[PDB]
Amino acid sequence: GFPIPDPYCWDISFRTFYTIIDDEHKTLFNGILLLSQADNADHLNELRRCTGKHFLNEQQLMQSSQYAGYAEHKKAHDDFIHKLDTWDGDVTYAKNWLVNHIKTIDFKYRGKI
Amino acid sequence: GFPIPDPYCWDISFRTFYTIIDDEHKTLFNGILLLSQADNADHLNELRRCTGKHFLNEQQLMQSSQYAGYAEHKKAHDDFIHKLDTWDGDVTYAKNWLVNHIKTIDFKYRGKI
Amino acid sequence: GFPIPDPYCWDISFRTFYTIIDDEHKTLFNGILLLSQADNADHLNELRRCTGKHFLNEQQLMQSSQYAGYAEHKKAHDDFIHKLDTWDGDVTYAKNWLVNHIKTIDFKYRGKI
Amino acid sequence: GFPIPDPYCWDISFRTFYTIIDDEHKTLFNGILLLSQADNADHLNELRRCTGKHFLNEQQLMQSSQYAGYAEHKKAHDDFIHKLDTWDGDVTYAKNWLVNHIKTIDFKYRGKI
Amino acid sequence: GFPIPDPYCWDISFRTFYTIIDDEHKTLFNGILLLSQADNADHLNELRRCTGKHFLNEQQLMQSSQYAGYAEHKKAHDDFIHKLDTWDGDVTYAKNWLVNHIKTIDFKYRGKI
Amino acid sequence: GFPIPDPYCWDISFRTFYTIIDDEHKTLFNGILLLSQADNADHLNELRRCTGKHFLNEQQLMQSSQYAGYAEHKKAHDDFIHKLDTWDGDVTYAKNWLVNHIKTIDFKYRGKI
Amino acid sequence: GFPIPDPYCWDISFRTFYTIIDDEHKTLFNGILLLSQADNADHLNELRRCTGKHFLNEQQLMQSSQYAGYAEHKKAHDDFIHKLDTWDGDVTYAKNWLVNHIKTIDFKYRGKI
Amino acid sequence: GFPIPDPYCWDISFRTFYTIIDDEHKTLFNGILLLSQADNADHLNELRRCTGKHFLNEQQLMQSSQYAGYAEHKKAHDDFIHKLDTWDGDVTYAKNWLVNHIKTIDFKYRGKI
Repeated sequence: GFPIPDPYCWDISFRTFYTIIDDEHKTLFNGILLLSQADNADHLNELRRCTGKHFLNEQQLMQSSQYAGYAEHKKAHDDFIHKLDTWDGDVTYAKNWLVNHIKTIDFKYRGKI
Repeated sequence: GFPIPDPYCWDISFRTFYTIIDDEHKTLFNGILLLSQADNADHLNELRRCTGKHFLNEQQLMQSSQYAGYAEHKKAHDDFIHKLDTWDGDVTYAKNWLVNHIKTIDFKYRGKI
Repeated sequence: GFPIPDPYCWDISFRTFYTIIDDEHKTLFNGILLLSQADNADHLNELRRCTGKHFLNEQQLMQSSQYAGYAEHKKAHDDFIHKLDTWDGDVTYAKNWLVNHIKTIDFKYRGKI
Repeated sequence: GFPIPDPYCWDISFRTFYTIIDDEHKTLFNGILLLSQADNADHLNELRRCTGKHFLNEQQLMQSSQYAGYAEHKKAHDDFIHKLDTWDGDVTYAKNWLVNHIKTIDFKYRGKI
Repeated sequence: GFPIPDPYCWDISFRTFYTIIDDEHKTLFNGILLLSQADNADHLNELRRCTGKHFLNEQQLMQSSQYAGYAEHKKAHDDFIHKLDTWDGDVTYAKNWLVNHIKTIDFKYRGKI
Repeated sequence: GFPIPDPYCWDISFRTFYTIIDDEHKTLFNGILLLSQADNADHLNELRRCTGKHFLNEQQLMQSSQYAGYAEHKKAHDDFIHKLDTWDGDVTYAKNWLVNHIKTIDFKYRGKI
Repeated sequence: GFPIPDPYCWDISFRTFYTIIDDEHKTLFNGILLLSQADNADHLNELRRCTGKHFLNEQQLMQSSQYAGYAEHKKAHDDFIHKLDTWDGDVTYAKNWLVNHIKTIDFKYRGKI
Repeated sequence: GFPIPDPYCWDISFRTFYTIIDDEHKTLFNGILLLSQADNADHLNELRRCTGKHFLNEQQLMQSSQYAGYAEHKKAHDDFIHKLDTWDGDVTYAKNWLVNHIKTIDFKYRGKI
């Protein structure tokens, strides 16, 4: 159970040490930040695009080293895409989801991929 | 229901703002233009090649961001390839199909991929 | 003196047999056609972007086989960019320039790159 | 004089329509925000890495179409690196620099690369 | 029914005008030539490697433009790999197979891929 | 039945003459060496990552030339990943497995891929 | 003095153990063989294209490991291009040049790149 | 003065957190170890190849973020190549050189590239 940064932006406590990964993460934080300012279609498209792109790249990176925790990781990802495809305006959920996902699921692959 | 450019060439009203996409689109317009001048095998091969190439690239681009409207988009594409594989000389259909596809189906992915 | 297509569009007489080159050429015909319809900034940008890109790609293809005619060919490309960058609205010049360039300068690399 | 976002995060007013460019820009906003929270070595490293990378990638994109404004644009980038490399802690300068750069220097390549 | 070159080497009558394709073809001719000089394991490995590599690349090239005659083309390829995997020393067959395959099946994709 | 190098490091008797392959092999030897010094999680992650990466690359290389002994080779690989995913501390097995795998299974693809 | 193959085709005595290099070499043997059958423009183009390409690729491979013999090796390649570019029809020279080059200059990079 | 591993193999104390860099480093330890077992041509070739390659790759990684320490770092690499190219058999020097280089010069780019 991790703190929710305020303002909702990436900080170095989220570093995975995979610079590509971290840079993509920065875009998810920003995506959620925009929704938190105006829940509209431009903002959701922006978050949705970045999310889909990051999840697939990250998935690719896991596959490249035949990561053993892939399947569970991909299912987490897919659930979240799914929430975005049926967006309900629950910004709070999203803020929480990302913090947790990174600090628990992503942090797990460090050193194995 | 959009106007059919005359001569049948790409114009900036078709811009998707994905330069690779737009450049490929220019080749589909030209492909249909040739058929409209001489319905022969050279012209149809030319259009067919460009169409198959563009549809797959565009499909790839959609997949890279796990675009939610992929499946419907790919089925549209496949139907059209199919018409080209059973070419009937209906140039009018083709002129119409492309204008519409771009301005309705392709324009839909803008900002999401 | 090669004939100037009317409408000013690519035809199979311009084929180089390098599909990537041919698809790019189609974009240069389109760029000149748009300027002939309306000599504005959007149209010139489009043509200028496609030209710079095509010239560099073709240059790279020449370099990959250490093509003996590279220097002279690069100089010809560069002279045309210069014309685009100091654009005077002479569409006639451009229409002629492109037809001639493909049919006499580009046609000379066929089989050598 | 463009408005300085507060919190200092990317918004869609900064859109260039080049998704890769936009995602990188988001990382530069984040880098400046972290320094505004704490002017330390980690934060500066992060910003410096993202900046060097973005500047080189954008430069490459400009080169790929032989963009006529390249030289002047590269010089502007280089002047900012210099500022990062001789960092004096002037966060205000940086916040202004980035907003201005995107909205007047980067916006000028749109449609040309 | 085409002539069998003697010596068994590639000639320009086999040009497909896809330089990558032609260069790979040259290696298949050489592969069969070696077997024709000494039917041993080194020579067959050499032909087998080149064959497998060429067939997959060529297949990839067909897929890139969603070539309509792919399936029939791939099945031809697979039959031949199969003969190589159960090599019987029938060099005559191999000499014949390749000449025919190129001049009938490969020549068919020209202009469509 | 091959000797187990002591110290457990790669030597030129293991050369496959595929430099990429050999360089990756060097990392598997090192991975097993670390486990042999301290059976901990850091060391096993390190070996596991390198193993998964090498097996997939090698598999890719085999596929590129449609290697006939792929299926048997991939099943060997997968069994070993499997032992790593259920690590028992049997370092002896691992030392043996690798020496053998390289000198018997990997040496088999030489000249065919 | 290495023996000149007759027919003038690549054999496994020319193996470098770099499959990409070996496949390219096969194209250079073929190019010289065609010229020995008919000293014309098509044949010379073919050889000249394959040579320029091979020389640049091999050069790149040398550079990737910072090969200490690069300069001298590049100079040898360049001298041969020069001969192709000022072609006098001396097929004998070419047959000798290539055999010697591979067996004494290329063989020296083996194990170093 | 960092401790010299014995046996002379990579350990996790050398981690840079760049997996590609770490895997390459492992090859440099191995190269020096082989020379300590037998100071011959094969061993030196191996080390020299791996070194040239690693130095260039790491250099490229530094350039991709316009790393401010590049020049000085390149000079250090080049001085070592020089030592390998004028090899005197001083294994002691090499063992020390590598440990020191990683732990003080490479460690300085962490977080910046």
